[PDB]
Amino acid sequence: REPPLLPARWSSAYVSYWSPMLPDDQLTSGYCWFDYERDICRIDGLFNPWSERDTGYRLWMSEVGNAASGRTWKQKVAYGRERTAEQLCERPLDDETGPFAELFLPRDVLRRLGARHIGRRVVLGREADGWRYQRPGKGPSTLYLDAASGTPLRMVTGDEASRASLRDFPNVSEAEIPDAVFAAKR
Amino acid sequence: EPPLLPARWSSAYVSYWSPMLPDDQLTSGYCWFDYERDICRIDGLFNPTGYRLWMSEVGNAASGRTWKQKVAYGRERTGEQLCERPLDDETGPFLFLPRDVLRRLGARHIGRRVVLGREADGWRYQGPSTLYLDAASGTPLRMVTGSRASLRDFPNVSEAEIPDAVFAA
Repeated sequence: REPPLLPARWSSAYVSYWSPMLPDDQLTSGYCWFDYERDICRIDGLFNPWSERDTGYRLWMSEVGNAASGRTWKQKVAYGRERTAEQLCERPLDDETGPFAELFLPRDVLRRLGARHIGRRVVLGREADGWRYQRPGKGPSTLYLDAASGTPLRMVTGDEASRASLRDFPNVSEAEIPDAVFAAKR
Repeated sequence: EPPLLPARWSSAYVSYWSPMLPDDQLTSGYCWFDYERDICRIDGLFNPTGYRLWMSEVGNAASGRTWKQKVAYGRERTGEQLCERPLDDETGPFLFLPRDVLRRLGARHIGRRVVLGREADGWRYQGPSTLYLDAASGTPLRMVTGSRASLRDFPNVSEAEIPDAVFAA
């Protein structure tokens, strides 16, 4: 009845997409690391969603967001289409730094946002508890955790019946994350 | 002689095609290579039926076997939705980049090309395939396999120790 905490540290491959899948929508993958003891996270992957229309390229990014220091660092690579007898050409962008307020998935998100248990469902071939909460003024979210281990399996941001982003975590590990993962330098 | 690859390295990767056809996918994931343990791992949407495949592969050259965890993402109509379905784990015969490729396959130093903002030594060797190494640190920057070719870029190689748990599968 009181939602659980997320694991103290976890990392996983992720798969990121949308419901419904609209023509422009992308299905992407990457890897992410969350260390709530250090209060730092890292996400590496093609950014989803990313407007190629507005920018002229598709972005690959590695972001290290340190909520303890309140700073983020982003390594960025642009992949643009070049008309040729068509090619993709990589173009590194400047690293970007700036402020960082909180981790993308806070360890206590279900407790602090008042999540309710919506039941159990099969997610990624596993028995999962579904925890539904409101992001105030923003919309609903549902986080699916493995029923036995309590590790994240699927984050749904929005409602699947109208428009939601989905992120799946197929191989969560609670192993120690070495300092170097969070070094925040290419 | 050509250089050896780093004893251990891991990196995000971005995979695509040259030329990029309209139905070609741009994908990303993460990979780890530890040649002392003779093992590698690669996690991402597979590049290149009714589904797109995410896979984590742990390829063990000390044993001669690869292990694959697989999740299928198929399209279903209702509009269109992805339907996630795990598949059986799979094993078979079996590194995608061995440590000694350049010196074992008599690679030829073509000039320095700038790859991912870095001066890169191009080493071409026997379709065919070609490996670009950072000319300073010796770390992989781009692998070109194959007039169609698969490209895989490595924007943030780290040479840090890789924990056992990474390869535990």
